Amino acid sequence: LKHSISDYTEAEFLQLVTTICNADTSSEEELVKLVTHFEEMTEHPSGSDLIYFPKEGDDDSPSGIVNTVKQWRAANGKSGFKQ
Amino acid sequence: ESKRNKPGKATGKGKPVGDKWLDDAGKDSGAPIPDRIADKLRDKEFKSFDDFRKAVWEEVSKDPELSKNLNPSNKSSVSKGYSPFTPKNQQVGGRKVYELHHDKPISQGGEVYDMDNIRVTTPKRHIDIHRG
Ligand SMILES: [Zn+2]
Repeated sequence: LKHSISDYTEAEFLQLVTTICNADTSSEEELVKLVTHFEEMTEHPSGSDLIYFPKEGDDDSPSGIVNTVKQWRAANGKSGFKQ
Repeated sequence: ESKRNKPGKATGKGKPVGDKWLDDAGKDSGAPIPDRIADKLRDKEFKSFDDFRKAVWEEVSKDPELSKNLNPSNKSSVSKGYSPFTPKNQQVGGRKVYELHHDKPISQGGEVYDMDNIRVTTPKRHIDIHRG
């Protein structure tokens, strides 16, 4: 499903992040929509900076971004992935 | 309906830029079009300003001095001819990517495709410019 992180398995979330990182869309509008969705799901204070403006030494590969999100949500009282 | 949607050829010199090129986009009147980009686009015909915009970002993707300052995700975006995302603190609502600004406005007789009349801005800076 699409409404919250808890509706995504980790693998499904990695799929979303991979699509974003590769700009695998038919328009700039579609990519902006996905990035907005990502920011809304994660609730991370860095927003789209997780994807585009990583902190020095952070892993900005798709699997790196998923790990950053997973760890932050776990450490900050937020619900995790489905399953 | 709109002047920016009429065909024209690109002209103008642009300016030398460095690694901080896109950092300049959030300040003053925005960053110049790089001289290297102007060399590639001069005398090409464009159907609309949007087609010109696509061409700028495609050339950025191919230029190793400009592209090296984009992360892998922003590289993928400009490779499609999309505008790259700005830092979060420079976005405003649904405006999240760098915006091309005409220094002398088109509505006041500014040139549509003269690169010396064009600047790269963040959404935050572009909105503030138009509000004075
Ligand atoms: Zn403008």
